[PDB]
Amino acid sequence: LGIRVRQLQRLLDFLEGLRRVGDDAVPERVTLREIVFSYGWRVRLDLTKGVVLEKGNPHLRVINRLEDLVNSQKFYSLATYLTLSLPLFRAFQQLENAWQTAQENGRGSCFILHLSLDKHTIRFVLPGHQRQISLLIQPHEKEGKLVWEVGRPRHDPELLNENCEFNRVLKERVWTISGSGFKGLVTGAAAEPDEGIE
Amino acid sequence: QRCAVAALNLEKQIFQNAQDKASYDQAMAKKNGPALQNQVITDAQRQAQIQQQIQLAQAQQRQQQQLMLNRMAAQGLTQPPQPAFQPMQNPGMRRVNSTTENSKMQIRQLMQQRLTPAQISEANASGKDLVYLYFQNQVVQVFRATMLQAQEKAQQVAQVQQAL
Amino acid sequence: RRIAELRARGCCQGIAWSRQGTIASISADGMSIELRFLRTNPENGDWELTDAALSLSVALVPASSPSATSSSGSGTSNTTVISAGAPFVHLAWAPSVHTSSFELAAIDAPGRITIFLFTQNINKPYLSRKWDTDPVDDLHAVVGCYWLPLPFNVSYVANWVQTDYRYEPILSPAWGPIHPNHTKSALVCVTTNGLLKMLFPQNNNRIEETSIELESVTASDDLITHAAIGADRNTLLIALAMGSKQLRVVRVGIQWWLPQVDTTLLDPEQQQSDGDAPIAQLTHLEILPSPLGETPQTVLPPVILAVRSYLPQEGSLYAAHQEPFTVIDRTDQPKAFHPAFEQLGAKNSASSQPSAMQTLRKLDPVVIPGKVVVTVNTLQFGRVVCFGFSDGTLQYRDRFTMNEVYTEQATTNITSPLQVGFQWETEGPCLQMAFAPTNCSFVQVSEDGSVKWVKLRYPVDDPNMTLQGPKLKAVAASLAVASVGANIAGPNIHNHCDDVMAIARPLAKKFKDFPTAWVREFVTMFKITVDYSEEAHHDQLMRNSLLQFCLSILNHFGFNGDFQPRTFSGKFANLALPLDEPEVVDALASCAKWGFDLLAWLTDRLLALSTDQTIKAMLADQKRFPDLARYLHSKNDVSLHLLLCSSTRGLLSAVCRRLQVVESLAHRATVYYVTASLVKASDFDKLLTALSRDIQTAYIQTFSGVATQIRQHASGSGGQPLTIKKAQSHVELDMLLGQNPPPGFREVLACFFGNIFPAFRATVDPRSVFFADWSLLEEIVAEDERTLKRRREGGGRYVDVFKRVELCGR
Amino acid sequence: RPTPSNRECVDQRTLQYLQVLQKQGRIFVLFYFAFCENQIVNETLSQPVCKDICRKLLDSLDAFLPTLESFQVPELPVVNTRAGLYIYLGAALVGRPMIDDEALFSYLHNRYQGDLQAMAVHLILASFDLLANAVNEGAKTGHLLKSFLINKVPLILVQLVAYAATTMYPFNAEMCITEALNQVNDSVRQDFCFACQLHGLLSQAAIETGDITYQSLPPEGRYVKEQLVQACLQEPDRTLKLIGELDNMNGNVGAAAQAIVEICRDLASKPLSLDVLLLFDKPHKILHPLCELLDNWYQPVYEEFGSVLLLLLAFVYRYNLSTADLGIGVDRCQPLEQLSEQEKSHLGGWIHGLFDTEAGGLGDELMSSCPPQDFYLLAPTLFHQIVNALSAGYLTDEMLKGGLEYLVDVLLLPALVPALLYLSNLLWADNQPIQNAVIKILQPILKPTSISNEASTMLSSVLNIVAKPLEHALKSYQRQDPECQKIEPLLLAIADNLAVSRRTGGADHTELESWCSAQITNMNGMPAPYTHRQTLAAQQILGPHRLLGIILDELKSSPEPGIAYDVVTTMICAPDVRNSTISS
Repeated sequence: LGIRVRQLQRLLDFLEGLRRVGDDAVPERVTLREIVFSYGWRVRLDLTKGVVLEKGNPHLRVINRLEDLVNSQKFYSLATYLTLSLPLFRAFQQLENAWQTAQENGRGSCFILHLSLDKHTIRFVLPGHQRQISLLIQPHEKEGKLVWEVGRPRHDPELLNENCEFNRVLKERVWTISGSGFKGLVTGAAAEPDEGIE
Repeated sequence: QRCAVAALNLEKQIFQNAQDKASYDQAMAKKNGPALQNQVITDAQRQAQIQQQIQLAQAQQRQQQQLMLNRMAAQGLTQPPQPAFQPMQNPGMRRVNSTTENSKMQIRQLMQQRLTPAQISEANASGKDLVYLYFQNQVVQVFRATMLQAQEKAQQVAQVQQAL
Repeated sequence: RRIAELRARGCCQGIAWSRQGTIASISADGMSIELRFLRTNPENGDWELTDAALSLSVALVPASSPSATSSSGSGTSNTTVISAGAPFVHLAWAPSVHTSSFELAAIDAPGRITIFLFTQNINKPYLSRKWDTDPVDDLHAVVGCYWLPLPFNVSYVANWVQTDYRYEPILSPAWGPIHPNHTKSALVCVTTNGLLKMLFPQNNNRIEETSIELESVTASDDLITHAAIGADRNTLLIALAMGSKQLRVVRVGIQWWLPQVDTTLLDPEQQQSDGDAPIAQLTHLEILPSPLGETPQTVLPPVILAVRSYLPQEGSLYAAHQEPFTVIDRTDQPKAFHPAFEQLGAKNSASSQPSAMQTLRKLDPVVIPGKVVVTVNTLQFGRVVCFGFSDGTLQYRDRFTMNEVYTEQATTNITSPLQVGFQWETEGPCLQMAFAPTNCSFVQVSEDGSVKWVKLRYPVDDPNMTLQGPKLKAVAASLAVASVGANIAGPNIHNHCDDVMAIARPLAKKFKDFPTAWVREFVTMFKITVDYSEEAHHDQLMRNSLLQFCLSILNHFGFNGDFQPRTFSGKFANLALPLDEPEVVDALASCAKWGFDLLAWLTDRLLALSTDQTIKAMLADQKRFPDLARYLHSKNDVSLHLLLCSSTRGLLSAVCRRLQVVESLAHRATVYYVTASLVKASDFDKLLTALSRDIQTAYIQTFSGVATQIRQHASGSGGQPLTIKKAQSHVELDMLLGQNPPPGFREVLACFFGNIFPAFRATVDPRSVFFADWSLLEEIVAEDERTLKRRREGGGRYVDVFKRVELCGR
Repeated sequence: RPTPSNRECVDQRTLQYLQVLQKQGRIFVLFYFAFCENQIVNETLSQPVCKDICRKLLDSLDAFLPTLESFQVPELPVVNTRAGLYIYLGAALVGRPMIDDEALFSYLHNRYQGDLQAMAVHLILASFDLLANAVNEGAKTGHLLKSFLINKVPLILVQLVAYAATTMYPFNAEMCITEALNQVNDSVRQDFCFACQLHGLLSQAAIETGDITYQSLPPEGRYVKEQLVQACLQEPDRTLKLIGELDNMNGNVGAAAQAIVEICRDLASKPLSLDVLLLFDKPHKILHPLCELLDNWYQPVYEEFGSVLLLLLAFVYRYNLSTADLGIGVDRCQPLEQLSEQEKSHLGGWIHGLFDTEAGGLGDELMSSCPPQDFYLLAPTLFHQIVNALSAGYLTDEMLKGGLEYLVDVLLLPALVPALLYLSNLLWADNQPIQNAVIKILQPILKPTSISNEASTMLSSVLNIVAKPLEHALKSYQRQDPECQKIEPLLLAIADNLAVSRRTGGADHTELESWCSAQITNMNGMPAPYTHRQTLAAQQILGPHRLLGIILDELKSSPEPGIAYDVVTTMICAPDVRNSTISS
């Protein structure tokens, strides 16, 4: 029952992304694929075996190789999400690497949670129940283009003026475009680092 | 043998993970025949909800990191698991707050459907419910943080096969 | 010429086309009346569009019954009038003032008259007289009709003349008289003899029914001598009718009447007066070489030129001229004929004084006129069309020589075309015409169809006819024609249909600059209060009509004049509102929503500009206009200068602050303790929407509007200070330097001290949030945005005007 | 379900039905001849069926003439009904009688025997006796104008000798009713034959049913020409003494006057005996040799001028003629001037010895020697100055009466025609003093002091020229002042018997107000009703193209084609009286 028609429809529905890729298109043929995108990594899809599967290279997105399966197999084959969400995850990784020297000693710690596929949250914790802070990161309206609006959650009791006093040397509630968010992330990490090493 | 236990202990923890990621949702899809199945929707809801607690108890069985935090105190290793390192990620005090939280969606739904002695486009007090999302997405994650807090302590003793 | 040879001179059948109030109606071959108007072409808007009969025409129904009656216009196209075997023959309009139109139709039948009524220019007429009790005989009242004129609130009527073309042209008024009236703001139609009678129906009483006519026999008949053609007008204080009864005799009856005794008014129109001489010279014999193709017959009714003379001393004599003769051949003998005879009536005394008439002289071109004859300016007759499609050999009233045939500017130019460069364009042979209210265009009916209106056009792209410098005073000409008989309620204009956008200057700063120097707009409202800011002609913002596109990007700095009519209409509606409660409160709430949306948008655009790269430096501040027109960002020239938007919104805030208290005043009466009181259902909605303002509260947008308005005075009264009974007005400076911004320009080289972003702004700053009012819905995207075509997905998404909500059209 | 379908123009439609049904008996401006040619030459293209009717009508309409685009769409027969010559004669004898010789003889839709015209006049008498219009004897040509048969006998005898006119009509004179036109009001059968069909040897032994000639012209040994002119209204036969009487108005113009004053005085009266001359002779044989004597030419000289002028103003005003006689500067250019020209330009009492005796209280008029051509340019101005001088107080009533007693048969009476033709525009005007002055001057004119029976008959012959435009103004003033007239009926009940004139072929009040009628959607021997004063009176009110459309719409649907065509054809090709002018 539609034995070859299954692969026929699969390829006929997946070839749509070949027009919108605009990256290095594909070095692979049917029963597999590859849409490799680097500067100067590739993702090994699957089509046979379950139903489908994805496979990656060891850096920068393995934090979501369990949220991508549903988006790939169920919704559509329109994975234009990586090409516009890469810098954010690069910043995530560089921050989680730069906070290394603190976790050795008893200085502090930083966690990242990814409440959904787009709504992300980051949390700083300090040793003696001094503080427990959590900032939400979320995209917003697309008048010209998408904009990330990072800050304290909306209806969380702000607990005014305990350390937001210090955190207001950066306005504490930013808004950034999809090309220069790393500067804001680093400027927000350095302040908390200087406040924790004291 | 400690190698053979820490291996597949990391597996038990990776496997109990993604349960939170699948439970973040509740998928309340409503949109006589139509009646008598809202209770079955709530049935499947409480179904997917429960059986997380027994797994929590099974994890608290072989929770063996309260005994390693002591050695971790002074200059503990404390290496967080960055999935950029293990590309596999694949095969080879209370949480009744969740039920207490779900319990506030039958009553504030009855109070929304008790508007037939009322207008048509004013029963939309569902400009509320922006508190339950916050409360759940906080309760589940404030204890999801424990998995990341303990998976680090897991390999404090298994640095290089505990022997080299 | 088998149709121009099919023209009737047996009656005064009257034109079938007509126009007033921007409508045009025609009688299509004798069974239906078709309507059409002049639209803006909602797609890529070009004014050139005459609708192709997409409206509800009116049809003569031929069926009948032993007892049936004419129907009225229900929800569908049913507007039927019962016929009796005769087609429509005559259509005429009636003057009106902004409230309700009128239009009557006389049938070539025994002389039955119907009257339609339009209420909101929605081309959907109702009935006012049914003509179901009228005789069937030889009345045939087509031989002439006349609506009485309606008065003016002064002694005379004024029309202007722009002269003195130099640094600026000053303009002086000309004026003529208006003799009769009606003793109301309604009107009255008098249709002349049914070949015998008088028969004028209009006695609109205290009730609203057009009462029965009045009749009075004049020049009874007992043989075959019928009044073939008659015409009437209104000379000093009284009417004046004249007939030509089938022979070479023409008679003049002066029908004096002003009994309307004052309740139920009845009006005996007695006092008809014979005595005006019956000069038998309708055509005199010049017998010499008889057997040649001379001696044509009268074709156009003798139109009475009223006594509009008013020569400087006092009034003068009338002139009842016999319109042309127009032989048409059936040697070669070309058409080549229309002598126009002229006869005036003086009063001389050799003994007991009788009146007398004297033929002046004759003149005859080599074409066939008679399609239409219309008098312009009330002084200079003309526009005699010659049917060769060549509209107009317009000839003066005195001495009848050709006029307006020589271009010149350095002195009095009283008409837009033919003097500054404009010219006509010929379409093709025609049969009937009808001129615009401004006499700047006409619509003709050729052999087959009603060809679109034939308009003037400027010879643009000529090497030495460019519009720059002193040659840009081709605008005072196009202005001095926009004021005609009964035009002081400015907002009704059609001559926008002259678009020269290869120059881009007449867009504004000329055609809006001159009406200021014309009627003294006096738009410096930055001194006292926000109370009397409702002018009838300052509201005439035509810069919106030059929007350059529709559903596409709107011309920036051409919607500064679009944001104002909204915050004018929708924000005086509140003060216009114990009315019908459970249905207007929701509309009030829906308007308050849009108001709060506009406040949010303005307080957003103030940010992201409060921290730009603006540098004063005392040598910059000339960049101000270019740097704003580059970003196409009109959020400062509307909130700072122009001296009256800072008052319109300053009053809108005071109205919203009154609106937000009714909810808190009424909910105490409502909830003070069982099913859908149905008015609290809307009071609840109003209170719910009067708290979703972010932190605006409408109490601080007034302090931040009063602070700057008081700060401006410190400079306005310290910069215009220049060193008994010395006038020393010097308010014209405040007028001029505060009037040139409405047409987008720069500030006044001193309003860059009154720019204290530190003081008067960092205090409204902590009554909002950084990232709370920067991410909203802002459905005002209909005016100000160019990135997306998503709004044209299906049947589009339009915004209402009365309720101000969303709308889909599919 | 009574519902009107046509009104005010349904008379043609309700008339043609009656005529088509009677067809089975024994129960300048232009007109249609030039307005159907237009509809043909411009064929109504995109034509379902309406082109057949139009092209066939243009084909059939060429009976008047002869003195392949649409292929005619058919070959439909033609019938010679009884309603062709009926309409032709009824239209020719409705105004100025215009039945001439060749324009009537060269009317051949028949080709062999003209019996269809010996009862088409009996039918006209029968149709105009009932529906009372007996105002006619001008339609009694049954006796006198039957020279048609005596002229048609030899014109056919030149080649065919088998006509036998004696037995031609006696099978026609058996086909008329014996109740109206009896055999022994109407007594016409006993007098048609045996009184006209023996003067010409066309009936002998006519039991079962002085031939004076054209050479009665020695008017020199006698002057019986005032007995011939009296025996015109007598109809035994031989009213052929009219061509033999119009050869005296030529002899006495090639020679001198003064033997013509009595003839003109006796023809000026009795206006009902002026149509009989035009029945027989052309119009250009009287005017042209009578208008060319005034333009080229003592007490009795004034009389000879006035008595001859009294005839032109009767001919011109009874038939409403124009200046179509001298077109080819003359005294006959006076019909243009009926307006007081001016004063002080070049008049200055040029010839005003008159008004020093004509209205003075001094004496007679003997030495005033001015040419008699002062009728023009000095009647209206003189009377206007008299009215002005009487308005203010300058001429007392005694002088006024002693003056007005100078204008009776003194060769000044025929001068009053232009005088009180212009004086009728000053009574239509509006000012009380002048109106009352005219009323006071009109009293010794209408009702006289009963003097000089000759002058009385001259006045009674003048009055019927101006009686039409003079009572209109009187009625107008009566309407203007309908409270105290007390003078006006005294004059209206006097200038009333002489309101018999204007034979111009036009409708009137009690017929115009009587044939505007309706049409809903739900017979003793006499003929069907018809009157040609209806067609050329609807053609003036309604457009000619509109009436052509009506006729075509009616003919397209009317049953019995071949009979419904003859009526319309002979109704369109009939002689129009209004739009036809005479010539040489």
